[PDB]
Amino acid sequence: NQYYGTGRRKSSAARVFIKPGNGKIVINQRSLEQYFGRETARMVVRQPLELVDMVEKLDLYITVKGGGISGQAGAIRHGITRALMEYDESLRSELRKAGFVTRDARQVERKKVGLRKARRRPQFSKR
Amino acid sequence: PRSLKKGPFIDLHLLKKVEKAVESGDKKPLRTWSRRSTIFPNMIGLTIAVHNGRQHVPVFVTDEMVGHKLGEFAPTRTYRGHA
Amino acid sequence: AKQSMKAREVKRVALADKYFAKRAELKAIISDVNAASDEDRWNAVLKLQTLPRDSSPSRQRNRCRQTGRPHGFLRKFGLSRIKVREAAMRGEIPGLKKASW
Amino acid sequence: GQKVHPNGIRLGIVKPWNSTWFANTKEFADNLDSDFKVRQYLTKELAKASVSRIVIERPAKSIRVTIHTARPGIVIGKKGEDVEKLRKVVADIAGVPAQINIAEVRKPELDAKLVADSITSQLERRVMFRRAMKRAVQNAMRLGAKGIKVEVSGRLGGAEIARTEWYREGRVPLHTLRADIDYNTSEAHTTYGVIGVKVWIFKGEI
Amino acid sequence: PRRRVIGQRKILPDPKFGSELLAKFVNILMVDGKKSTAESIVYSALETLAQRSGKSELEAFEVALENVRPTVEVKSRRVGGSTYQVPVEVRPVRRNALAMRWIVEAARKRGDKSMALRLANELSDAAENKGTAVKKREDVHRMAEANKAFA
Amino acid sequence: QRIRIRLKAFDHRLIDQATAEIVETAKRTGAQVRGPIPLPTRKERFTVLISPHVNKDARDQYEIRTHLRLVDIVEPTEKTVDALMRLDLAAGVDVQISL
RNA sequence: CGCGAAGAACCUUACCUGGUCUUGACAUCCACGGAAGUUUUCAGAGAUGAGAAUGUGCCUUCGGGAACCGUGAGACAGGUGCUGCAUGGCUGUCGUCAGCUCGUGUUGUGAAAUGUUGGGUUAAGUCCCGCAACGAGCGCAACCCUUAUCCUUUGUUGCCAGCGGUCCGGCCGGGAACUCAAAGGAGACUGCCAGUGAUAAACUGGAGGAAGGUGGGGAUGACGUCAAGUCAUCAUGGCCCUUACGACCAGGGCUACACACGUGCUACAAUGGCGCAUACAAAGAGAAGCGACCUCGCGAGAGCAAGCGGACCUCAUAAAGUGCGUCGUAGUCCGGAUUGGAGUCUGCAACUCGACUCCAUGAAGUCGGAAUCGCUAGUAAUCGUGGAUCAGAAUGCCACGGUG
RNA sequence: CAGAAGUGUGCAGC
Ligand SMILES: [K+]
Ligand SMILES: [K+]
Ligand SMILES: [K+]
Ligand SMILES: [K+]
Ligand SMILES: [K+]
Ligand SMILES: [Mg+2]
Ligand SMILES: [Mg+2]
Ligand SMILES: [Mg+2]
Ligand SMILES: [Mg+2]
Ligand SMILES: [Mg+2]
Ligand SMILES: [Mg+2]
Ligand SMILES: [Mg+2]
Ligand SMILES: [Mg+2]
Ligand SMILES: [Mg+2]
Ligand SMILES: [Mg+2]
Ligand SMILES: [Mg+2]
Ligand SMILES: [Mg+2]
Ligand SMILES: [Mg+2]
Ligand SMILES: [Mg+2]
Ligand SMILES: [Mg+2]
Ligand SMILES: [Mg+2]
Ligand SMILES: [Mg+2]
Ligand SMILES: [Mg+2]
Ligand SMILES: [Mg+2]
Repeated sequence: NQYYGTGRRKSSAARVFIKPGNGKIVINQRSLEQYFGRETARMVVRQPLELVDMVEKLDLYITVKGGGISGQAGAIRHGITRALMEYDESLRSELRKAGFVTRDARQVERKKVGLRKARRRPQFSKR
Repeated sequence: PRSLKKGPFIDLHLLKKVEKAVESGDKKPLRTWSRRSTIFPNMIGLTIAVHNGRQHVPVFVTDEMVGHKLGEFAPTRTYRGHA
Repeated sequence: AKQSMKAREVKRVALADKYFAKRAELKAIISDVNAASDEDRWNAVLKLQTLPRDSSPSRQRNRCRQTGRPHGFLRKFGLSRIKVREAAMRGEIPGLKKASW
Repeated sequence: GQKVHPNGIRLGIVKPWNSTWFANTKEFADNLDSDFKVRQYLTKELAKASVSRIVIERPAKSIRVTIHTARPGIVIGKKGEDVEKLRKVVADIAGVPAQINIAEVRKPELDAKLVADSITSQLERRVMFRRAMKRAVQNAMRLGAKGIKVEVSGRLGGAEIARTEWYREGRVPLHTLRADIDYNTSEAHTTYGVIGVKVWIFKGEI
Repeated sequence: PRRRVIGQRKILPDPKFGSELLAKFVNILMVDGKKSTAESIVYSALETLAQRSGKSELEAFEVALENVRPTVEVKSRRVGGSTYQVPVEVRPVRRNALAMRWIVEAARKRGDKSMALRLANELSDAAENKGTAVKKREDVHRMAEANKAFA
Repeated sequence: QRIRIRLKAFDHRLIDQATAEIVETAKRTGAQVRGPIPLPTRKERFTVLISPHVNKDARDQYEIRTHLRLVDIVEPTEKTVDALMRLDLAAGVDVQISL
């Protein structure tokens, strides 16, 4: 049966199902290499399975929604790490050291009245 | 410019006067405030005293003027150098 | 606002309902018409200019209901930014309260 | 500097709204306008009947108005003959059929609106403002407020230059959102002009 | 800051060569957050430098950076009525930061037909102990030794 | 056929007790009910300058939250639809019904 | 100094020229005659004048009364006229700085002092010891909203793990798993463990956890200073006008142009321009509305017309990006001001003075003197999207998400 | 090590 993890990052959310199998990865019915064109995403999606050293022993089915490229990549990494901790809880102490278990909370800071941006203040002049 | 679907614009209260002025032969200059009215061909050879905000300015309708608005010939602001 | 401005505005609002709300056909059906003869369209164009000018809805200012202020009007409430806040903090508006996020 | 209006910041936390009805944007403004008209009328009408508060509710395409007053018998009228006039004129103003309810404010000395109006009336009676303020504070405290403060502003005593004068007793924690701070304002139209009276009454937290 | 001291933010190593130093270099060459553009430029420059040098990419980059990292810098020190330039032993992390900044800003102002090629040329010159990044390092050392009297 | 009720209010507790009354009276009347669904809370934001003059940067920001609830009567027998027509609610609730 | 103004073609409008009225455009009272009103003409720029053609609510306890209209006399209306240095209310600022005070006691002839100072500590008059002080109040902190983790409940208009069907479309039967919607609850407390410290308060490091020391952000602004801002939002004392500083109307102006300054937008290019293909958002609005599909047009748009008071329909194919080609350091295939020509749309009406589309034209500008400004992390930078005001009319303002 | 000047005149808080 499927082992499950929800993960999320910025506005992106991902559902990850993992199962024993020959290393297949599918995201939104697309190959990893087809869905992501940027090497950073292709690396971060592997990072946890690389460190666990199971890339050739597990396969996973993923769907991901919301946010852009890196948001979804991080959301997938987070879901993968949760699901594989459900698969083998003994790995948690390792993943804690890897830093993946922390749900990255850096949301976008809302604009504030009187400021052009989150913090960019208008140009000031003495006179 | 006005949508080509609608055709050019003239004020009725001006047209009623253009009519009798053409019948009379522009016997006297036709005062008007309809600066927005278009110059129609029937107006050629008339003199219209178009309001400018404080005076009526005589415009003599030359054939070249057709299709312009009357107000284009009555400047509204006075400038003559700063010094 | 000067009381005359209030009388003038309500006069315009009333007058607009006596004509264009009914005779809008004259423009929307005829002066805008393509399927019909240009002579009728021309006659309608000329006729529309005979309606009292203040009957056009485009001439309504849309003032604040409680003080007649023209600027800073809010269409949800019918009030200026001033009177809306005065009523708001006194709790006269049935669901409005200060936001935070 | 300036302070937030202490009622509005507490709306929904501890203070309820004085109007309660749901409306779509189409009729919202007309409801708000007719509510304003009825409030203005009732305030002008009952000016001596110590009306503390007016709550307007619009159920079932009807209006019902609850009036909180420290002098109910004057508002009701003998045999209720007066509420008939109020409800009929309110039905005229709102157009929808009207119902009126009246509620006693048992202790007007603990009501910021009635205290503010009392001080205002006394000022227009040419009472010394110090005495009016002191009397108000002392009565509120002896009747069991957890605290009070009062303020009066502008051309006090006909002075040529305006002042603000304020007096405080007990505890009055305006930054505490749990605090049920009652608050109100009134204005005295003396021969010298407008004197502004503000009243805060603290009745305990939560 | 005057109250705090800050712990360093977590960096991610370069995905192709595994180097945090190359990651910092990319982050310095990056403009407007166009990370992937900078990555492409850096990879092209490194591969062309590699084939020029007969070296691995990181090896050529390291030997270039060795030639430009400064050993000392000049710092303004206040005295009760004067200010003196005084040489200070710059620490290694700031050495790397300075060397990368100097390489990047030197390349940026070259005339060559593309940023990747400008960069490759500047790294070659640096490895060859020549050019603008090296003269920058040099004159920094000159100034330090000229101020050595106050150290 | 089903009947479907949408409740709107400016108070989630008032809307809550309204839905509770609906569900309890309906099931007491033998209705089959598919339970109250919370639809997304449409909210309006306003910004106003609070000075009578100038001071463009001095502003207050306000919101109105409209709470929604959906409930479906999936077997509306005559007595159930009658009872649901008989209920009255506080004016803070708008009830809109469909068949 | 993109400030009131969250939006000046008419209106707005308060200004100018001219034309008009005088108990008045807006209110109450009083007397007289009439329902109100509708359809229509001739004058005039229009205001306003004239004149025709049409029309009777409710008791009438019949005298009229209820609306509205006109007329007529006075009280009176009206004033965006002056005083913000006569005021209320509201707002800016020092400043979200950590301060500011009072009761009783005590000290001093007294103004006053102590407390509130001292040793540590904190974001903090935060906390602990000491001390003629002992207590308290307004401030700090907390309560409030939002965000980062989990759990219960409900499960359509939202979802699709696992099952049958499939036209390959969650689209079908179906499931309530998952995302999500949103009501309720849990969690963070220096709570736990070493070390330092004055057997103190608290500091350093560690465990666990989604989060660690105010976890991030917002709201919240003490006593008071600046005779700070507003009599033009409004209210108001005093003063001034009352055939005019009041009222109606058309046209014009607020959009001028020798110049000087502030805040922004677009650029000077290759970390780029152009062309073709193709990925990944959030948050809002919609009935005098948002407007699909389809047909027509190079385009702005036009015709027809579905749906939606909306987790359903429309606004609406996000752009940066990724792949491929081309340009070759050029005042250029950079830049797109200016100006001619032809059009669309809103509107009684785009001359003064709107927006946008097409064709053509193709300035200055090659990183900016003295000087000066913002920002400490999902920040700066950079790229798109929405909304209010609004018939039409953002490079401004208020919000959202992507890369970072 | 250098760094000068700031017109006259008023009114509440008893
Ligand atoms: K003031
Ligand atoms: K004392
Ligand atoms: K005044
Ligand atoms: K601009
Ligand atoms: K618009
Ligand atoms: Mg400034
Ligand atoms: Mg308008
Ligand atoms: Mg600004
Ligand atoms: Mg004008
Ligand atoms: Mg002034
Ligand atoms: Mg002190
Ligand atoms: Mg101390
Ligand atoms: Mg304290
Ligand atoms: Mg002490
Ligand atoms: Mg606080
Ligand atoms: Mg002043
Ligand atoms: Mg003025
Ligand atoms: Mg005018
Ligand atoms: Mg202007
Ligand atoms: Mg060049
Ligand atoms: Mg900071
Ligand atoms: Mg952003
Ligand atoms: Mg001198
Ligand atoms: Mg002096």
